[PDB]
Amino acid sequence: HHWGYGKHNGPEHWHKDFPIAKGERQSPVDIDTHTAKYDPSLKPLSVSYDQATSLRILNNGHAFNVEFDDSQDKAVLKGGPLDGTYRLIQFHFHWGSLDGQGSEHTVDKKKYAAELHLVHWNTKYGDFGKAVQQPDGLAVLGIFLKVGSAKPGLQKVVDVLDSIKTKGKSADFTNFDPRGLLPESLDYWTYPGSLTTPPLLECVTWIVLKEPISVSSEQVLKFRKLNFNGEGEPEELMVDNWRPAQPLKNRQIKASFK
Ligand SMILES: COc1ccc(CCNC(=O)c2ccc(S(N)(=O)=O)cc2)cc1OC
Ligand SMILES: [Zn+2]
Repeated sequence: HHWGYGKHNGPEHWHKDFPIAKGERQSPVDIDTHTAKYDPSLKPLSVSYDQATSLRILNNGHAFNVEFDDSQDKAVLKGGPLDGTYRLIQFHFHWGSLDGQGSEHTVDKKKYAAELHLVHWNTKYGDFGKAVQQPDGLAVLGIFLKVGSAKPGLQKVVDVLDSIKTKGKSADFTNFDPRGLLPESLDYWTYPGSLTTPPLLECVTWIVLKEPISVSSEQVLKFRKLNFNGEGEPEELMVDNWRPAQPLKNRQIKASFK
């Protein structure tokens, strides 16, 4: 009886094995754009992905991860709310069964079709495993997806998904450039939060871009053909792999833009 997104194992059940699910800085949250405040203390955000080295794509039974070589400083996030350097380790998405849902964060209660998470760890802690024992261990750059025009830079991901249909399947995935998944603007909201999947660890500085990227209907339809189950198990489409918004509690969401 593993955690998942179903009626008997989904987000309303996670707190039994992971009591931090009801903690003080859980993610995602609704971003009330009317209560978020511009923060002039925020430094310019620097997304430096030109030397990224992707390695592999993996269906882990809850999403698919594009993994990077993080053995050296190569693809890093710094600036904004962050102190020091955060190295990219993987990206993944959350998405819906229908175009009107799928994102984890919401913007004035609006759900997007999907949400991209670029996951980074603070190099002052040496390894990802040590980083997830720290309140400032991780930084996740979140990008909303809406359905409209295709995102050309996403197609190479779309086209490998047939090789990782089921849980535990991986494939080589070298030379993928995550710069092709960014929007034009780096305007963002930031707040302190958590992983949005078990173990729900409260280690994350969230940086959520305001401008969504557009993907085509056909691209997100291919996401929805993935499976949560393993090969030769009953087929459960990998859809609606999002956690709903959690209580903001004693947090303030800051805006990078006036
Ligand atoms: C060996 O030590 C660990 C290794 C990994 C983890 C956490 C695994 N989960 C994630 O890395 C992760 C989960 C959700 C996100 S999200 N959806 O918030 O971007 C990002 C990363 C926890 C660990 O320590 C228990
Ligand atoms: Zn995620």
